Amino acid sequence: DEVWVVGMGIVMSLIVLAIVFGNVLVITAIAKFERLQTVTNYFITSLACADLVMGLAVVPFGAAHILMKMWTFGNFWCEFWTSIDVLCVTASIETLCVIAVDRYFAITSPFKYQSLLTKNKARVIILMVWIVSGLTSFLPIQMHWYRATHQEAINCYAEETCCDFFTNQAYAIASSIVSFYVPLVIMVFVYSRVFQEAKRQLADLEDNWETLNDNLKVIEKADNAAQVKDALTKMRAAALDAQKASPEMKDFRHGFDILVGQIDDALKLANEGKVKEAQAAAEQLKTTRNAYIQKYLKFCLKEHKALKTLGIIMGTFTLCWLPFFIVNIVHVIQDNLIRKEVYILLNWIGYVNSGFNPLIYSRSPDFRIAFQELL
Ligand SMILES: COc1ccc(CC(C)(C)NC[C@H](O)c2cc(O)cc3c2OCC(=O)N3)cc1
Repeated sequence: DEVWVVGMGIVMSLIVLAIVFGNVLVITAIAKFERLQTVTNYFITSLACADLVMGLAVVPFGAAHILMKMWTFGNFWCEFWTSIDVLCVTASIETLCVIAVDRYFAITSPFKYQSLLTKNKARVIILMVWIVSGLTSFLPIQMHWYRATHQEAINCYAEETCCDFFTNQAYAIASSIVSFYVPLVIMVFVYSRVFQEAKRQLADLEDNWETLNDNLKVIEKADNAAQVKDALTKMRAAALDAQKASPEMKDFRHGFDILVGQIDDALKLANEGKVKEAQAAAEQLKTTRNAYIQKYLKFCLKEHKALKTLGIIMGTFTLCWLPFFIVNIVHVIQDNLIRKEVYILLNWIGYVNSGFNPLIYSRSPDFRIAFQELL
């Protein structure tokens, strides 16, 4: 009855408002605030602008299509709205793939990251992704490569009020497979590699710092200056290697200058035949170890949290769009065992994940503070 129509309309309008508000908040936070113009944040901007465009151009239109039960904007605008929908979905998934690739760098080769990857390069690659998505969406649709041979589709291609998405056995596969799965597979593999490599860079920081913790304890349990020499020299090598071992490393690099001097102060006292007060000189090493192990816990957790947050973004996008593409694949291999409403339901879950991205960004402290300061 009309009660269900009104309830659906109000909840879907709330969905529209949430999506638009979150996406414009993300765009404003990136554009205005001076601390939110990193190369990754440009890709976040691309994802948010794709989400905002999808919202404005699709969600009210799809709502009208499923509430009025018939399209009321013409065949051209129907073919344009479907093109926008496919374009925005492909742009979102490909932008997530590019985000994963970007996080493959700056975790593997930051030296090549902050050298040849700048804001201009980020803009170029973002426009390249958008052009590829626009091609693969508009062209097969605009030049009518998706037209279905089944007669009611031909009726709706000239009905001027029927906007049912009927596709042949080619656009279904050669669209779902490519647009979702290829960026999906690439992004999943690349981000799994990113997570494994992050678990490895942290491990490398540790093993190097693990021996510094160990050789610190043996200093107190020492009789003469012979072993404090062995402990301090290798510890100096560990400190130098740790100094040799990205953004926010400015604090990291500067601290090691203080660190290395401490061993030289202790080692020189050790290199005199006198150890009892060089024992006391190594006591300050605990203060340094406690002060920077704190800094590293903090930065690693901020990095682990940021990596998880991008991981939560990719995971929620996958979990909200995979059912739709799965039922698309299994729907066209056979003769329509899936009702349209279930198809619409899963497609609209994929629609409504668009507002999930700003919420997940709010998990990161920086984006949360930026959004709070905007509001
Ligand atoms: C009642 O009739 C209709 C009318 C409209 C719609 C919405 C639709 C336009 C299908 N949304 C498109 C969807 O987002 C999508 C995205 C993508 O990247 C690739 C593909 C894709 O559709 C299926 C495909 O074969 N490819 C659903 C039912």
